[PDB]
Amino acid sequence: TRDQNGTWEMESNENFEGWMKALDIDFATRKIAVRLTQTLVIDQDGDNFKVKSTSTFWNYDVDFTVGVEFDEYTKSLDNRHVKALVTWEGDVLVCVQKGEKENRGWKKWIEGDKLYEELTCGDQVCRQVFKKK
Ligand SMILES: *C/C=C(\C)c1ccc(-c2ccc(N(C)C)s2)cc1
Repeated sequence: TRDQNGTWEMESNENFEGWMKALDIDFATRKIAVRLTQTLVIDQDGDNFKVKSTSTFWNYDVDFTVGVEFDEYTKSLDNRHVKALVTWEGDVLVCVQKGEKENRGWKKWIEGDKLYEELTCGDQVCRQVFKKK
């Protein structure tokens, strides 16, 4: 299924610190952030998405249309400019963020009642699993 609508509550988080380190996020932010449970809110209508990543420590929102490239500032994550594009590879939603960092982006897919996510940067991969609330 390509339907990722929902409020998604984290159940598993692996190598989140490695991904943050690959983005050069400062020590203090990384050490706090690695401890925290996350929520992902996805509002999807056709090709149009609004996505929110939240914890007690951050609230990062992005809107995009599948297949439409967009320039973005990564704001309170790492304050970089990238050229972003979200597409479907089968039923995997794939974001590539072109810019200073190689292999930068994310992937999301549904396995049952769960959303699986990869966050990638450089040679680091963070793997997460969320349950639908
Ligand atoms: C589909 C997933 C998206 C668009 C996403 C996931 C995770 C984040 C963030 C993780 C840490 C953040 N800070 C601001 C510390 S954001 C953003 C976007």
